Amino acid sequence: NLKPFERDISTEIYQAGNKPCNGVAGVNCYFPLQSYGFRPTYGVGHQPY
Amino acid sequence: VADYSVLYNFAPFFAFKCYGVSPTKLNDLCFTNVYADSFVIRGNEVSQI
Repeated sequence: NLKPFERDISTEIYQAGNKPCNGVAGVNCYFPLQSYGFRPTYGVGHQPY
Repeated sequence: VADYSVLYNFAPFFAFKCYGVSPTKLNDLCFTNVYADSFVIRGNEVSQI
């Protein structure tokens, strides 16, 4: 868990299972950093603030 | 006693996708009821469902 008033920049591959990947990713290994779906069609709550 | 430790042992090959809940750490989770669904589907169609 993140501490209050702490900024984390290092984004490594996150192991989501027993399967050791070490840069393999795939199943049970998903990279934490993920982008928004910025659609103008998207309504209130999915538009930028 | 829902033990998912064996889950990574028997059939970890193709996919371990978990939707709506944490893919791991559910072994310690306590909950009411569990439903099991079994079917044979094409490999490419696993993302469709």
